[PDB]
Amino acid sequence: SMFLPPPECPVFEPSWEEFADPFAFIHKIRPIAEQTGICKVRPPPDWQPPFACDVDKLHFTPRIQRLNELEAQTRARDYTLRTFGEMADAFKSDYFNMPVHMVPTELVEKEFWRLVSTIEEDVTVEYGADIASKEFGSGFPVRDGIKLSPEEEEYLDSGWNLNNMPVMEQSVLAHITADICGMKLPWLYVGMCFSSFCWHIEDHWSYSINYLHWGEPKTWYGVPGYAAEQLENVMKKLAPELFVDLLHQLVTIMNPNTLMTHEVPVYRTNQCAGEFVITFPRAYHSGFNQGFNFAEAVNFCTVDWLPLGRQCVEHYRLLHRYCVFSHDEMICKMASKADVLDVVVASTVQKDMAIMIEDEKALRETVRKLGVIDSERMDFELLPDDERQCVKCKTTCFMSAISCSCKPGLLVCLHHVKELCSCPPYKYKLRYRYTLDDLYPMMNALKLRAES
Ligand SMILES: [Mn+2]
Ligand SMILES: [Mn+2]
Ligand SMILES: [Zn+2]
Ligand SMILES: [Zn+2]
Repeated sequence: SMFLPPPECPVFEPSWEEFADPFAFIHKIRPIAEQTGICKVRPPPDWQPPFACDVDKLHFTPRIQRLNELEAQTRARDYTLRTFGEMADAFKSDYFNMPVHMVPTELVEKEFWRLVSTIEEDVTVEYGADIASKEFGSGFPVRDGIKLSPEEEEYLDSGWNLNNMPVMEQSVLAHITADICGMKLPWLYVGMCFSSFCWHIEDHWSYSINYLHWGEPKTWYGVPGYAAEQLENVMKKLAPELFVDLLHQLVTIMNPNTLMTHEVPVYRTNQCAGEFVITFPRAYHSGFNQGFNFAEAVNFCTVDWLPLGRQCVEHYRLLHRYCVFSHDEMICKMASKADVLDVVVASTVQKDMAIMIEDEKALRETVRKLGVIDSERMDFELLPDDERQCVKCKTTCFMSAISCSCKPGLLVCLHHVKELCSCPPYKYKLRYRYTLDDLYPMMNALKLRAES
């Protein structure tokens, strides 16, 4: 068996004027949508980006998936989009003994939840998942030195074209210098019946926007950001192995009815072709594909997200989880470009920078009281990430760190001064990006930009 479908998530149908700016629209819907974690966006009827691709020239190697509930999963032949589709269609039609399009969505959903819970069933599927590249590019029009049709030119500069969304001025991941390919570049998902995505949240508690270009629906389950710890507590009791590198993170499939039984609010939707799904910061989400389909997704960060981004990095520290990027480095990068930032962006960055400076000042005073006296300026941004992670908590260091000549190349963040080595702290060196005197003018530049 029995499945009680969770209540439906909000569906928005913006007008052209509302649709015109994705960021102003996401800000408008946020009070409603953040209460459900996920929402669906139906674009104006006439917004129809052209989808064109050669099914024989598009190649990928899919991931094999064993459909088992509470079974740990990490975050196989080569197929063309054509041969994958043939396999995907034969699979669904043989599973149900029905034409591929006559299978009710409610039936596929009930069946998915039955098959993941039954030990006797050994059903395996395949899923295509990867970043856009020369072998398999974006489903949206992109500028290329091929000639595009006026229908493609129309959607080239759209804020809803997922290639543009990250590099817009209302976004904050945009300004990031560091190569963070997994968080700025769109991901492409080629689905089949029952291929799925386990319960998870985005890196740095970012938003995600997901578009279904074509094919059969994608079924989603979402949990609001406020219920994140409640969901984790439920998952700790039932699947403890999941909790006990970044490319080694464990996720699992769990029936939304189990979460609902433990008072976790869960919402669902069937995302159809031509619709967007938006996930909000720290909103847990999972789902599965109803059949052969093609989706494109990207992470993004608004001004509203900046304080949550800081809370996230603090949470990663307590967990000893790796960061994708340094949040402080991003803030300081934007402060160094204050003259060209959007005024609302400059105002929000300035508020986060005031918190960063005050926390940094307290941390530096604390390490000085531990007897760390020597200091030297260090350009942290020049170091590869693997060269500037705290030995204890794995945080990406930017503002400051402690080193000892006895452990060359090793760093601790300022919370973990006692975790570096057994030398007395007078042997340590405080490595810092900026003095407090360099930071106050950077914050003033933001204030002047915001006050204009
Ligand atoms: Mn099973
Ligand atoms: Mn996701
Ligand atoms: Zn640390
Ligand atoms: Zn030492």
